[PDB]
Order: sequence, then C-alpha cells, then structure tokens
Amino acid sequence: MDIILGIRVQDSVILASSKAVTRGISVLKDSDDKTRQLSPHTLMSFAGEAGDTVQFAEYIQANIQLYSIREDYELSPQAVSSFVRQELAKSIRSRRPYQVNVLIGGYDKKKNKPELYQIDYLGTKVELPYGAHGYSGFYTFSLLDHHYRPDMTTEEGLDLLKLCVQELEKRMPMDFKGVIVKIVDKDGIRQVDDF
Amino acid sequence: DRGVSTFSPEGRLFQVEYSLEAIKLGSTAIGIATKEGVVLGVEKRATSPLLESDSIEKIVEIDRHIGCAMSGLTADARSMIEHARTAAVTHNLYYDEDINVESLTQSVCDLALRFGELMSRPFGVALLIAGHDADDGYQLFHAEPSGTFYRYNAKAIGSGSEGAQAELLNEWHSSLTLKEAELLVLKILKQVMEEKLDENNAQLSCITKQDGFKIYDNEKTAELIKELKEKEAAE
Amino acid sequence: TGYDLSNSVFSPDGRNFQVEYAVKAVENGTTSIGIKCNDGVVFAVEKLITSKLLVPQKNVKIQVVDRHIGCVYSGLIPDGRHLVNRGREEAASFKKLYKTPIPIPAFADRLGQYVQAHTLYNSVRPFGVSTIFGGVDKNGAHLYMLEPSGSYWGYKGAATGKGRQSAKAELEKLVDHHPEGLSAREAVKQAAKIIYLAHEDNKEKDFELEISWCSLSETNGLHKFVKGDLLQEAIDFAQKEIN
Amino acid sequence: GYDRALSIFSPDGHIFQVEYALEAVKRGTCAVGVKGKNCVVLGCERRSTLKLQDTRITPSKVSKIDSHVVLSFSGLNADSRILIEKARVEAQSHRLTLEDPVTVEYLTRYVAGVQQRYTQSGGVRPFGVSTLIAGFDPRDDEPKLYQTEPSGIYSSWSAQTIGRNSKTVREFLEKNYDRKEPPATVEECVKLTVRSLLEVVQTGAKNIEITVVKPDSDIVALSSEEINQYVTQIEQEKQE
Amino acid sequence: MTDRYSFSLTTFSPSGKLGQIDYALTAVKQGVTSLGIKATNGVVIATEKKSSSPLAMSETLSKVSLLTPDIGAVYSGMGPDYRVLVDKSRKVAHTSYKRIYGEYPPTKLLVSEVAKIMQEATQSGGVRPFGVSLLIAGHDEFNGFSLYQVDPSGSYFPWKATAIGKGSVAAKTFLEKRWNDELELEDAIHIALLTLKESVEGEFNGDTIELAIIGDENPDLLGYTGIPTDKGPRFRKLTSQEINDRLEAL
Amino acid sequence: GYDRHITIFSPEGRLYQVEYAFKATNQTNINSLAVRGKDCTVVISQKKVPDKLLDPTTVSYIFCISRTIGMVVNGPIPDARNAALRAKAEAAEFRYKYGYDMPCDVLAKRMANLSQIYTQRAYMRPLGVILTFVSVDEELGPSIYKTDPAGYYVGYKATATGPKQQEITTNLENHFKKSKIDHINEESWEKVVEFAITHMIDALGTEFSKNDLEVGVATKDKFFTLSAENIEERLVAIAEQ
Amino acid sequence: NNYDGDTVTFSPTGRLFQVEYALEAIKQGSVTVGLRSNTHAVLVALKRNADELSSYQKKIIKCDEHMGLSLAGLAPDARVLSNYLRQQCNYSSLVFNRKLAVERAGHLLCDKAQKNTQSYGGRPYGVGLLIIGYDKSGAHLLEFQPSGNVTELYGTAIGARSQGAKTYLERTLDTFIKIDGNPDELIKAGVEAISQSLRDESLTVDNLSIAIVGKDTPFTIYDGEAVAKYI
Amino acid sequence: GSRRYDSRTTIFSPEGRLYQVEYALESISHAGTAIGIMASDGIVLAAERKVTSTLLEQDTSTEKLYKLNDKIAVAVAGLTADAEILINTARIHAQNYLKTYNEDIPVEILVRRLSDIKQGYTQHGGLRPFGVSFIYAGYDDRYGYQLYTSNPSGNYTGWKAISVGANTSAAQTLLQMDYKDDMKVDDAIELALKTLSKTTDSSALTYDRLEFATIRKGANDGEVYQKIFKPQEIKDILVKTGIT
Repeated sequence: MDIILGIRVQDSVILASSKAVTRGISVLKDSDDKTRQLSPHTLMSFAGEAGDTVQFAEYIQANIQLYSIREDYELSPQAVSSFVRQELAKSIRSRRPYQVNVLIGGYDKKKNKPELYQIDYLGTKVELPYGAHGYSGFYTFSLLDHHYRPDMTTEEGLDLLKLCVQELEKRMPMDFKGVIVKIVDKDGIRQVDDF
Repeated sequence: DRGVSTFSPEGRLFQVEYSLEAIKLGSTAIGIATKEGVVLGVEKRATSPLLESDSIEKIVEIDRHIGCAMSGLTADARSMIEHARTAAVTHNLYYDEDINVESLTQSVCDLALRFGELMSRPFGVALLIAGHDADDGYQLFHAEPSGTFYRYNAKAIGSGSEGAQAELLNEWHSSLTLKEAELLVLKILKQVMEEKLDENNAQLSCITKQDGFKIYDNEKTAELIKELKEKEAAE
Repeated sequence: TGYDLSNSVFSPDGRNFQVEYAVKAVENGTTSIGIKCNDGVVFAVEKLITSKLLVPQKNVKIQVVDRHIGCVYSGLIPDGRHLVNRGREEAASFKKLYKTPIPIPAFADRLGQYVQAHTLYNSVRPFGVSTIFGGVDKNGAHLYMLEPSGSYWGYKGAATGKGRQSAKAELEKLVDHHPEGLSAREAVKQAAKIIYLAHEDNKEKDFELEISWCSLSETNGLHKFVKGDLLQEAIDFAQKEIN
Repeated sequence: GYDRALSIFSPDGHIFQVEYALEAVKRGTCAVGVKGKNCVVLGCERRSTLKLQDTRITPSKVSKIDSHVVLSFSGLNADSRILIEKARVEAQSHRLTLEDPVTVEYLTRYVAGVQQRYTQSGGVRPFGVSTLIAGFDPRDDEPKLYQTEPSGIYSSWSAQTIGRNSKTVREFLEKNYDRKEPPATVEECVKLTVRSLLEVVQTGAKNIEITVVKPDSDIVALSSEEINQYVTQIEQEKQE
Repeated sequence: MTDRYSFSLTTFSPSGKLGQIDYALTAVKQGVTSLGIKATNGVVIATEKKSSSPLAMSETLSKVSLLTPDIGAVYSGMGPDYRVLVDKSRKVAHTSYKRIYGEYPPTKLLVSEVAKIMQEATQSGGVRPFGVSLLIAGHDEFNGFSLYQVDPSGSYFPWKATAIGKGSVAAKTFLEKRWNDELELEDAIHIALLTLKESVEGEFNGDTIELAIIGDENPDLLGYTGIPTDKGPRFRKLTSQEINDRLEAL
Repeated sequence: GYDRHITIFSPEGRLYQVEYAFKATNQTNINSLAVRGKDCTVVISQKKVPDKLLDPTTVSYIFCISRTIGMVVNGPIPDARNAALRAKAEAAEFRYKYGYDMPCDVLAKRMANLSQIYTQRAYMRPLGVILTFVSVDEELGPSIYKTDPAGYYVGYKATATGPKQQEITTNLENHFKKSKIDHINEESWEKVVEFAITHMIDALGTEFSKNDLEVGVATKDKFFTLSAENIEERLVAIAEQ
Repeated sequence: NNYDGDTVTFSPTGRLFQVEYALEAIKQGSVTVGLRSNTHAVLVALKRNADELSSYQKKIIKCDEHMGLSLAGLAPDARVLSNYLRQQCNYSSLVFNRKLAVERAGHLLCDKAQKNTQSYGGRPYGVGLLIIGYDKSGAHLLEFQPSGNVTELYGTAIGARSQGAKTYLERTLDTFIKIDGNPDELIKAGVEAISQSLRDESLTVDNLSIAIVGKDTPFTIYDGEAVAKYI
Repeated sequence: GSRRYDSRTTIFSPEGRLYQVEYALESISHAGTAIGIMASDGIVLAAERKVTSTLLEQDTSTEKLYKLNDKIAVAVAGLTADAEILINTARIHAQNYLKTYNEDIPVEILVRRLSDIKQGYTQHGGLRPFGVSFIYAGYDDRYGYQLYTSNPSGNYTGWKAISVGANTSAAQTLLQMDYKDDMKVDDAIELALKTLSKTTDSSALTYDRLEFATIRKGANDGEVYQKIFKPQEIKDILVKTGIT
C-alpha cells in the first residue's frame, strides 16, 4: 500500500497509516486498516506488495501471540523488532521474498519508554524518534526535523502529525483517502476516531 | 519377538485376529436395511453418571447419503471417518455426483491392511456403513480390520452381537417399514445392553433418499421407546 | 545355538547355516543339467507332470538372457526367475555402455556378486536355487553353475536337483570317453539320455523333457529351444538307451 | 529410521503399551475438574514429598492453551509438555486460518487425535498422560469440560477427576454433584472442588492448587491464603 | 538390505551399567601397555611394538600416529579401531577447525572431537563402542604442553603422566614415585623407558619400542624455508638408533 | 546370548563373529605363501580340483587387481570375489582421483578399513577371507601386505596363510635367520618362484605336479600369473638339482 | 517351529513356513473352478456368505476385456494383485497398442509375489488366483500360488474340497477340450465340475458365480438370475 | 531379521515406568555429588570429582561445572561424554535465541529446551537415553536468581537448594535443615562445602577433589559475574570455612 508514518513522543508512539486500497484503475476501498496488534503494548503498521503485506503481518502476529501464551509474558518492543528483522532478512534470499516494509511502535513496560522501529523488506532495522516508508519521508521529514522535541506530549505529537498529513495531501499526486491514527502507550493501544 | 505381518499355521494374520477380539469388547451397534431406509443404532455405555452422554459420538455422518456406526476402540475410527469423508467429497469434486456406498466402503477397507514395519498395527474398530445410491438403493455394509466387507440386510457388531444377530435372523423380512425397523433396533439393543435402555444411553439414526442421514433427537427416540414398551405389553 | 535362525551369522564352525538350508530347497527340486560341447553348450531339464491337466510344452522352464545366454535352475522356481530378471538388467547395462554383448565369464560374476550379496545381511533370504547357465562369446563356449552361497565355477558338464548324483556319473563318463570333444548334435542326444536316466529319482510321476542349445555352427551363437523333429529324435535316442 | 511397532495387539485383543500408559496416569498426582452454572474450576494435587521447592518458577500444573482455554493433566510431566506445545501451536494456527479461536471441543479433539496417532505409529510409545481441558467457546457462556486419555478417546463431563486416588474423589463427586442444580456461583464451585480434593490430599496447605476459568477469557489462579480460607471453613462445618 | 538396526545396541542394565562400554574397557585391559609423561618443555608417549610374527615388518605398523604437526596419539586395545579413529581425527582437525580458523586445533579441542565420535558409537543405532583407550599428547600456543586420555565411553581426562592397557596399574604407581613438576624432556624419556621395561617380556630395544615426543619446533622437518613464523612441527617420532642410545644411559 | 550373533562386545571384550570369520578362512583347505626377491614379489597357492566335471582353468584364488597389484585370497570363493571386485573398483577410482597408481599398502589399508567397519556396524557381516596383496611398489619396492576379518593389516618380509600356515611360517623364519636379510637375494623371478615352491615342498612334506600349484608374480609395472607349462618348467629345474 | 517367525528364514529341511501358512489360507477359502476349450475359457466360483442376512462375497474380478480371474483366500490380497494386473494390461495397451499375453501376465504375478518371500518386514500374499483369458494364441487358463508358482492348465480348481472338481476335470479332459463354439456346454461342464466339491449345500441363484471369455466374447461375469439357466 | 536384537529402549513396564530412564537414574546415583544453593545475592555451585589421582592435571581439568553462557552455568552428574553433547546443544540454543531476539535467553526457556530433547529419547527413536542429570544455575531480569534440575526422563523442577548424584537423600536432608530464605552467598558457600564434607564417600574433603563456582551480582553495579574457582581458590575457601 502507500503512506505509513510513525512518531515517538515523551510517553507514547503514534502510527498513522493511509486508508486507500487501489487495484490499478479503481480505488476499491477507503477505510482499510494497515496495522496489526502483535501484543497489548506493541503495534505494527505495514506497506508493500499486495497480499504479501497482510500475509506477513498476520504471520508475525500469530508468532508473537504464540510466544505470549507459551511464556505468559510480553516480549519487549526491541525483542519483537529483532524477530521481525530476522524474518525479513531470511525472506530476502528466499525463492520469492516478502515485499513488505513495516513500522513497529511499542511501549516498553520495563523501561517505561516508548519505542519506534523502522524495518524495510531487506531487513534493515533502525530505531528512530520518527520514521516512514516509501515517499512519505520525502514530504514529511523536513517538518519533523524542524518541530520535533523529545519531550512532546501526545497532543502535540498529533498536531505535528496533522501538519505532516496536510503537506502530503497538498503535494502528493495520489489520493490516499486520509489516515487511521493509533496511539501506543502504557495503557495499551487505542484508535483516534476523529482525524 | 515376531513380525506384525506374520501368518499363523492356520493361514490367518495374528494381528488381524487379535484386533477382532478388541471389537468383541466394544459397545453394541446395530443396522437394519429396508426399502424405506436404513436404520443405525448404538449403545453409548457411559463409564460414569457424571459423563455427559450426548458427547459420546458413536454414530457419524460421512456424507448426506452415507452414515456410519462404530464398535471397538472408537479412537481408531477417527482417521477412518476422516478418510471416508475426504473420499466422498473428493469423488464429488472429480465427478460432480454422489459416490456409491460400496465404493466408499471399499476405499475405507483399503486402509485396513496397510500396517507393518504405514501404521504400526491394524485398526481395533469395526464399522457399519449405511447409505443410499441410485444404482443399488438402500445398502448396509460391515467393514472389518481384515480389509473384508460384507453387505447385510441386517447386522449387529460389538459385545452383544451373536445374540443380536440370532434375533435379527428371525425378525428381518423384505417388507419391513422404517418405523418397524426403528422399534426392532430398540428392542434388540434393550435385550443385549447391561443397563436399562433409555434415550440417554442409546442413540438412533437413519438414512433416507429424501432427507438423507439424520441422528435422532433424544425426545424423538424417547417416544419410540414408549411406543415399544406399550406394544410389548399388548400381548 | 541360534546361529541358524538368522542369515549372515557365522556359526562357531565358520558356516552360514541359512545358506546351507537354501541348498536343501535346491536338492528338493527337479533335475536340470548342462553339457559343454565343441562349439557351444546344451541345457536340459526334467519337468514333472503333476496332472493330466497341465498343457504340454507350455510351462517353459529354461530362460534366455540377452540373445546368446541360456539359464536353467533347480529349486524354488520364482527365485530363479528373480535371478534371471536381474541377469537381464546386468546384460542390458553392459551392452549399453560397452556395445558388445556381455561375455559369459563377465555375466557369471554379475550373477555371482548378486547372489553373494544375499548372504551379507539378515534382512534378506538366500536364493533357493542352483543355476546352470552359459553360452557363446568371442572366446568360445562357456558353461557355469552357481550355488546359493554365490559360489560358481566353469564346468565341462554340470547337474543339480534331486537326481544330480546319477546325472554327474553320466557326465563323467562322457568326459572320459571323449577327450577330443562332443558335437552339438551329440550333446543334445546325450542330454536327453541323462535326464531320462536321472528321472529314476523322480519315478513316481511321469515327466516332460525340455532341451535348449547355443552353438556356433548349429545356431549361429544364439540361444534356441530344441523343437519338433530334433526333439523327437533325442527322445527316441533316450528311450532306446533306457531299454 | 526406527520403525519398530511398539503398540500391538495381544491374543486377548489388548494393546498393552496403551494400557501401561494408563498405569503411568494412575501414578500421577490427582487432578479434578468441576463446572458450575457460569464457571469451570480445575483443582490439582501437589505432593508434599518435595519441599525446598521454589514455587515461583516450578512448572505449574494448569496450563493456558489460549486466553480462554486451559489444560491440566495427570501422568508423565515431560510427556505433557509435548502435548501442551502442540495444542498451543494448533490454537494459534486455528486463529490464523479460521479467524476465530478454537472451541473447547475442537482443541480436545486435536489433542486426543495426537494421542491416538502415537498408539499406531511405528517407533513411538503412547503418551503416559490423561488431560482435563476446560474453558468457554468464543462468545458463549456455557461451561465446557472435557477429558482425554492415552488411547485417544475423549468425552464431555459435568465433573471429572484423573490420577492417583481418582476413584475416591469420583465417588465423592458422584454423590455430591447434582445435574439439575450445578454450583450456581464461583464460591460454591471452588468449595466443592476443594472438598473433593480434601478426600485424598493430606494437609490443606500448599498441596491444593485451584484455577477458576470464567467466560470471556477470565482466568485466575487462587493463592495459598484464599484456598486456605476454603480449607478452614470446610472443616469448621465438619465439626458437627 | 538397508541398515535396519536403527536402535541402540548399548543400553542401561537394571544396575545402571552400560554393558557394551564396560566390555569395551575389558578389551582395552587386554591390550598392550602404552604410556604418556608430561615434562616442563615437552611430552613423551610410548608403547611396545608387539609383532604378531617375525616375518612381519613391524615398522609398517604405526602405533604412534601424528594427528597434527603439534599433536600425536597412541593407544591400547583393538588396533583396527584405533587406525580408523586416527583417520577420522586427522580429518575432523581440518573440517571442523583448520578450514574455519586457518590454524590447527588446540590439543583439548581435538581431544573433544575424538571424544564426541567415541560417545556417538555408544548411543547411535546399530553400532558397538570403539574398543580402544587413547593417549593424546600435544602443544598449542595458549595452553602449552598437555596430555589427555580418552576412553570408550567418550570421557576424557588431562594427566601429568599415566598408563593404559595390560600393566597400567603397576605402571601408574611407578610414575607416581618418579614424576615431579621440574622434569626436563630427557628426564621424562628416561622415566618412560624405565616404566615400559617392566611390562615388556621379550626383546627391549629400538626395533621393539615405539616412542614419540611433543617438544621443540623442528625447522629441519618443515620441508621449506622463507616464512619466519612457520618454524616446523613439534611432534617427532624417535628413530630406532635414538632409542638405543638412551638405553645405554639406562 | 545375542552378543555371539552380531558384532557387539562379549563380557570379555571379544567379537565372536570376527573370530568365527577367521575360521571360515580355512574352509577351502588351501595354503598360500608369499616372498620377496630383489626386483620381484612372488606368491604361490595350492590348487585343488576335486571334481572331474570342473573346468580347471576357471578354478583360481589369485586375482589381478590392477596392472601392478595382485591379490591371493584364503577363504570361500564368493567372499573372495566380493573382495576382488571391490579392490579393483577402489584401485581404479584411486588412479582417477589422484593421478597415480594406487600403492599396494594403501589398497591394503583401504580394504582393512572396510573390514573394520563390518566389525563395528551390526547390519554388515565380516567377510570370511584373508587377503594378501603383492606388488613391486615404485617407492617401497617389493611389497607384501595382508588383511584379515578383524580389519588388521601389516607389511611382511614374507608370509603364509592357510591350515598349515605355522609350518610354512617357521620354515621361512629359519631361512631368514640364516641369511640375515629381508629378501631372497636372487636376480631373476624364475629362481624366486623356484625358492618359493621348494620351501613349500619342504614345509608341507608334499610333492607337486604342474596342476597342484598356482603362481602369481609381481615385477616393476606388471603383475601376472603363470600357466601350467610355465610352472612345469619351474618344477623340472627344481628336480634337476 | 523356530523357523516360522518371518518369511526371511529357511527351515533345516529348506522349507519356507510363512509361505506354507499363506498357502493354508487358500485351502480355507471357498471352491472355484477353471476350465477351457480351444475357443472359450470359463471360471465357475462358489460364493460364500457370512449368514442369511449377509450378501455372498464376490469371487471373480475383471482385469481387461480379454482377461480376468477368480480368487480363493484373503480377498484384499486379490484386490491388490488384480489391480496390478489391471495396470499391466493397461500399460501394454497404452504403450504398445498390444493386448497383454496371458502367459506374460502369469510371469508378472510370479515376480510380484516372489519379492514378498525373500525380504524382511513383508509377508507373502494369502490368496490363490485362477486367471482365464483369450489372446493371440487362443484360450488360456492359469493357476497362481502365492509362493510365486504359476502354471498353465487345461482345467483346475482351488479352495476347500477342490480335489473333487480336479479329479472330475482329469477324467473329462478329452471331452471338454473339444467343446468348441458352444459356450453353454462348456459352462455346463464347469458347473458339473464344481458340483463334485459341494457338501450339504447346493448351487442356488445367489450362490453361483460364472465368468466366460472367448473368440468373440469379452470377459463377462454372470450373477443372480443370469445363472438360473445353469442351476 | 533385526528385530531379534532390539532392546526396545522406549517402552513402559507393567507398572507404568520407563525401564531405561529408571536404570539411567541408577547410573547417576553413583556419580560424584553436585550441589546448588540459591541465595538472595547469588547462587553457589559445588561438586565432587570422582576418585582422582595425583598425576591428574587439575588446573586444566573440567568434569563437573560447565559454562552455557555468561549468565547460566550447569553442574553435571552422570556420563561426562553424554553431558558434553547436551551442553553444546544448549550453548547453541542460547546463541540462537540471542540472535533472534537480541536478548539473553531466560533461564527456564533454556532448561525447558534441553529437557524436551531428553524427553524425545524416551518416547521415540529406539535409542538409549542420556545418562545425565543437570543442576542449572542462572540469572535473568524476569525471575532473578534461579536453580533448576533435569534428569533423563526430561522432567525439570525449580529449587532453593538441591543435590544430584551420590547420596542425594542424605545431602537433601542436611540442606533442608540449615537453609533459610534470607541467606547470603557467603553463608551458602559454607553450607554447600559442609554438606559435601559430611556426605562424601572419601576420607576427607580436599581442594583437588572439588569443583566450585558462584554466580554473583557481586559484579561492579547492575550486572552478573560467573566465577569458576581455581584450584588455589578452592584451597583458600576450604581454609576460610574451617574444613582444612
């Protein structure tokens, strides 16, 4: 699919993902949720080749849920991101690689810190205060480089995110039909239903 | 020790003959074929009163036109049922039609002698396979762990089988109605069962051309038991 | 004890009892022979007529390998057929790679190694046959006999089955009385006689005679069955000698 | 590969390896399951031959297969881990393909199938384990309790016990459990489960474990003190 | 065909004994005596060349074998089992080490690999244990000189000095009285020859005794010159003459 | 007592199947002898053709393994030919892979290793044969290397195998005790064959005709067997002095 | 005794007991007869029921348009071997456009059965077969034993009490071989032959099973009222 | 065929016991005693080498105590060769986990993995089980200091103090008597050595007959240190605790 954004503020991680699904000529859907909850305090958004995106995301979800049941314990965001990276690094030298890029937003309950990880389909992992995939970064990073502070509130993070989406809606040729925004903090994962 | 596929001096496979002994210890199952349908009945035989008896599943659907009852080591039947269901559905996929009851039975019986040193031993369960097709009408087959299957007008398997089969010898005729067959299975089950027969420790089922395979409700069977009691008291 | 319960086990003697038991099955079979002549070989076998219902001349026992080798055996008939099937595969692969038809000594070792391999493991049973075989190659005529152990040697004459002692004695007379050699046509006649003489060990039931031959002059070095007039002539010669 | 047929029939039509696996279950610590009107309780015996045990880290007897289903057992502890792992993998596989968590009956049918397979496969011995599987089907408030055994047969139970001295506690349950009126509350159900174990256990101290499963993935394990209060109240009513 | 023995031939008996391992050790006990002594600047390993026939050329039968340029081995027990273990040990030194790290393995790790092979013949399907005990002497940069014993079970132990086989009990007592932590290599060779004489019945000379050392680097045995860091093998087999020279000062 | 049926240890640390394979070695009742000259290696073996129906030219226990290597076998012919075919295959493969002729001692080691495997692996039985390999090696010169069912092998100055090996062995020992050298100091192989036959006659106490013996000779770059008429010429020379 | 635990073991007299035990299963089986003339070949089989409610076990199996057999012994083993014959007949037709010779079909059955008598783990087949067919050399009748032994005959019988039918055919040899161009009379001779093996029971309409193949006659099986004509 | 010679290593007895597991446990009861004691500020591992010699090179010798990673160690009782096979597998599993999740493997997960391998040899394959019992001493940030044991059956349990090998009945009674929950490492060191000194089959407990190890947060600040004691260091702690 198209635009996925992430920003890590003081006490939470915010993920924004476009709602459009386009199959060549027509926009088949304008309310698609490009994310999967991996654990109560870990969320993964995704974009890439059709079919492979959801297949990969659900495969990861199943594996983390299996780990959670086996150990009666939630893996740290860092541990989950490393597992996901290895799967993509394995995939890139397969017969038919997963063409999927992901952002992993998680709140570490042990360290009481939000964490945002950016991983591309090659298995290239980086921890960032804010990130994106595709062309999304080309339009938004100059705004984030200017306004971002590590001590921002969640509300300030959403406002900076709105400015990023507005710039995308102005200069991007494709109509991505707005974004679904989700917040990851100490209390878990919730969706902002008005954006 | 000795081979699993060894012949005895009489020309019988030891393991097959021994599995037949396990089937003799199983709960009773009875089948009666008529021109109006085939009836299948079983003894549930719960080991304790705290065991919820409606979870005992000894009568099973293979397809809409084929049912099946079991006796012996009933856990062994699960892979046989799975194969039967797959074979029935697969044939419909390949040929856009219902599979013949005999052909389904033959497919199940092909699994039987696939043991050695494939599975490590024969199945310890016998099956009564009942159904209907357009070519041969209403049919009842007895599938054994030897790989042999006989067609029957009526048949009983399990612990009360030889007493039940003698009773079926006298009672069966070519003009039996479906209702008459239902009462007859209930009558003979009641005869050979240890505990007193009711709707909770016995189960009925039938296969008709119109309605297909149906397992009877406990309320429906309870009425047929009451009808049986009254007609036996009638003389 | 227990050394004889499993194949490939050495007894305290250094013997493989299972192989020795396979020999007993061979000794129980019908009599078969082989005669090496001047430019070829002759094979003959006793076929017991168990019943009148057996169709005469139909249940053929002697088998051809390639087009120049004949094989006959005594003991368990199916085991012999299995060995000939392998022999046919060996001969085919030899000719495939090397072009020339397999030489008889080469063919002998192929059967020998295969039979020997069935004495190496307890997961297989030894062959219940002794096989007499041979034919004509570039170096001339060759006759071989192969036992259940895998052991084989070249022979001037060979015999196996229930009437082997009788047959051997008859073969030994021919070797002594003909140091210069025997003709192919003579060998067919003599083969008929020897089978008839060896039939005294199986005198209860009557039998059917079956003969084949490979000769450089008589069959162009190809294996052929003796049929019709030449077979009858050999039967007459044989019947005359027993009376 | 090792292909030897270990589970085979005997002249009297018995498979001894399967029957000897049941003897391993008889040796295992007692496990009990009781379903109320709106709950299921799983009770387990802990043999007090082992003290100096670290109870924080020692493998607990009741295992979550999913957030809504639990599994307890009697028999070989090492064997049970293999069944628990397979059940957990299948639970996630079901969610992945059907997009719905397993029913309690389905999960039972799977575990029972694995057990059966190990009774007619070459080179393997049967599991020396019987299991009690309890929980609630997704979006359903009807309690579920099933039992499996080494042969692979399974069935549903209003109340059931397995393991050593299970004959005694089944005797208790058969006279104390009424089907027309099951334990209406959590309290009543736990009380009846603790009572049933007290027929067999010894000291009511750290020897009894209790796990309560309610609808909608509500599963909690009772502590020593909470169970101790049930143990206290039961005997004070008994002194009469 | 196919190997249908996929099950263990070594199993625990009711008393907890592994019968086949015990019996393998009994075969080692019947074997000819071999010994090893560690000095401050070297290690010596020795054994008797028990010739089966005087027509046999006993020089063609090597009981003391080079495993790597700095590691040697000797045995007691079944000779054929030893020979194949030497082949496997030489190969595993390359496949599991030299082809990875570009250098020969340290003594303790090569011993560990040989031990693993012997352990597996004690658990794997359709095989019996090896009927040998090995003594492995060697040197490497970071561990210095070392001597190890490996048994049929796969167990291994490091020794200052030891003996295995026929007269090991008497030989170990003899070594306990003579060994100290200040021995030079020549002293250890002298003690080795003294110890070995007790277990030998017949002829005792350079032709009936096999002896090798792990000592100084031998640049004369390297086969090439030009690379300063390459200084030659530390393993050296003593000649018949070299043994006889030390038997006069005996 | 299944420790006697397969190759596992007995309580005494013995392998009975290996010991019984050594006994099968003498089943043919044939004795063989091998000696080394200056330029050659000679091997002689008794030849017994007990049946008149046999073709005597096909009765043999000496094998031409490669151009340079010969092999005499003591034991039943099926196992002998099994070992012969394998040795031929190994020698040919060696030349293909490593670019030079397989040495006699290296082939002996290889066959000894194969034999060792049969003593350790249960599904394979030992071969009931003793294999004596001979050649004139390009590095080591005249060579005799002998393998047995235990997987043991060693080089020999001379050697003997069979039911009466001890008598021949002692006879050879006594000669080399006199001469104090490791070989027969003779130029021609003909005279080395004559030595070999003479000392077998002395040791066994039996006379030989041309059909009672079987002879193999190894020289530089070839191994060959003698015909009956070549052996006859040898026997005549022995009798004339 | 000590040598009957598996098929891979000869006895001290050179016998294979597992094979002999498999042969015993045939003797317990119901009687079936085979006979032929120069134009036709006929199978007659006495079918066996479990009881009066049960059907009569089928005995005759079609392999091709020109070939088929009758069984006596373990029925599932006959299904395996007949399936193999169906495949081999089929391979011959598809690859070579050639109807499989009856003699060659016998050779293939022999070799398939032999492999189960020389290897560990397996077991011999527990069934005997009578194969009839019409090919390029006329009518044929074969007898198969699970030892591997296959024999071409004018007539024969296998199963329980088969000796009575076999003696009758041995007497009638000169008569029934001459029944050319008359299918009904050849079947009559077969029905009369199998009657020499009956005791207590007689040939009824659901008891009797007949098969025939010939010059201008595809392999066809007669059951039910189709055999009432011959009762 | 081959069936004749099969011991059938993976069958139940009529009583429902696994023959080979029981017999392997009998083997382990003759091995040198190993003891583990868990304290609030660390874990102690103490073990007795079996009847040694004066010519054994002790300082380079290891038969009892093995390092699995920087946080986890094991004490061995049984066949040493069998133990090294499993130890190498455990070391690999720990590294596999570290590579996958970029975190050190939790102690129980490693223990469960090795225990499952042992279990497999009792249920399938027809091979003899491993004649080894382990004591696992380890630390992770979830449960802190942990002691586990596993045996040839593949069953594992957690402990405050535990012994394996010879004289476990006597050793366990002595530990049960003197162990307290608020105990410290230095006290636990003394208890372990005192217990071995009383249970040993040797005449006296000396440095050359012992292997010793501690896992302490006595590593400078917020980290854990493993200490495999040297021969001289075992000699010193024996004098300090007043045994020699």
